[PDB]
Amino acid sequence: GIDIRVARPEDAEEIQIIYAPIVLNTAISFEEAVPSVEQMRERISTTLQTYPYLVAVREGRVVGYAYASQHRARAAYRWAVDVTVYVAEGQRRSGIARQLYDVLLPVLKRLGYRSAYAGIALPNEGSVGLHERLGFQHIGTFPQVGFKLDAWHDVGYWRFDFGDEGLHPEAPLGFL
Amino acid sequence: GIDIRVARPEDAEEIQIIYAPIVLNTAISFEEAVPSVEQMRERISTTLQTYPYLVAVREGRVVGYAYASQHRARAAYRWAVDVTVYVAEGQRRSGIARQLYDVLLPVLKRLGYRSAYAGIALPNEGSVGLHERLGFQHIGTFPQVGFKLDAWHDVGYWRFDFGDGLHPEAPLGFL
Repeated sequence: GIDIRVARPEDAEEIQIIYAPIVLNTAISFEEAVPSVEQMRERISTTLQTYPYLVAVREGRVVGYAYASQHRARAAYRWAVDVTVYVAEGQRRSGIARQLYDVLLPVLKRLGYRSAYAGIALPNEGSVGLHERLGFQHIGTFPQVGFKLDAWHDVGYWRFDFGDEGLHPEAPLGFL
Repeated sequence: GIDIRVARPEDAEEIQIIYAPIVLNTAISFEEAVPSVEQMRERISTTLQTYPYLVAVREGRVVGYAYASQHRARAAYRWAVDVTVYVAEGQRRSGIARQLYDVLLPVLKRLGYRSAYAGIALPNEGSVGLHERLGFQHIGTFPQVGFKLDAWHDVGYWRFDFGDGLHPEAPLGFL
C-alpha cells in the first residue's frame, strides 16, 4: 500500500540497508564507503533539525526514503534546497519515488523555499523522466565530474520552481 | 611590473582591501559580511595546506589574487576543483586576471586535477569573456539561486578541461 511518514532514528537500520548496495554497487551516491547505523542514525536526526526526512513503508517495512538538505553553505543561498529520493533495490520503479516527492515537495514549498534541486548521475533515463514529469527543468550538467566504480560520471542538475516574491527566511520542520 | 607569487599570511591586509568591496557592493561573492584581517589570515593558511593560493604584485603592492578550493565534499569529486580570481577595482580590465590564471591552471593540471569550475554571478560580460576566451565551456546556469543586496542573482558555471588511469590528486608546498 506504501504509506508515508516522517523518519525517526529507529528506522536507521532499515534505511542503512536500502543505502548499502546504492553506495557499494552504483553511481547514484558518490559516497565510496557504506556508512554505519550509528552515523546513519545521526544523519536522520541531524537533518530533522531543519529539513524534512520521509520514509515509505510496505507491510510494516521501509522500502524507500526521501530527504532535503542544504544546497550551498552561505545565507544568500538558503532558499535553494537539495532533494534526494531513494527506493528499494527490487520493486519500486517510479513508483514509490513519485509518491515520496508528492509529499516532500509541497512541504518544502510551504516552508518558504523557492527552488528545489536534484542531481542525477547520468545516464538515468528513468529518473530523468520522472523529474520532468514532476515538473523539474534541466538547468545543466557537470561532465566527467565524478569518478566512482572505475568510471567517470556526468552529473545533471534539475530545478523545481516554487514561485514567489518579497523574500523572508525559510522555516524549519515539526519536531519528532 | 606584475610579479606573481605564492601568498603569505602577511598578504592578508591588502587582500582584505580587494575582497571587501566585492563583498559590500557586488554578488561576485555571496558572503555578506567582511572577514577580519586575522580571519583572512586563517583562510590563506588553511587553503595553502592543500590548494594553491597566489597573489599578483605591482610596484610592491598586491593588486589581485587567486585560489582553488574543494568543489564538492565526497570522494568521487576528488579530481574536481573550483577556481577563484579577484583583481583590484582600479585594475579592472587590465590583464592581471588572465595572467593570474596562466600560472594557476598549469599548477592544477600537474597537481592531478581533472577539471576546474568557476561560478560566475550572471550580469557579467567582462568575466564570461575572460573564461570563454581561456578555454572554459559554459555547462549550465543556476537561475535565481541566491539573494544578496535586495536582488536575486543567477549563477552560471564554466568548466576547464585537462585530459584523460585515474590516480588521486596531489597538494601544494608550504614555505
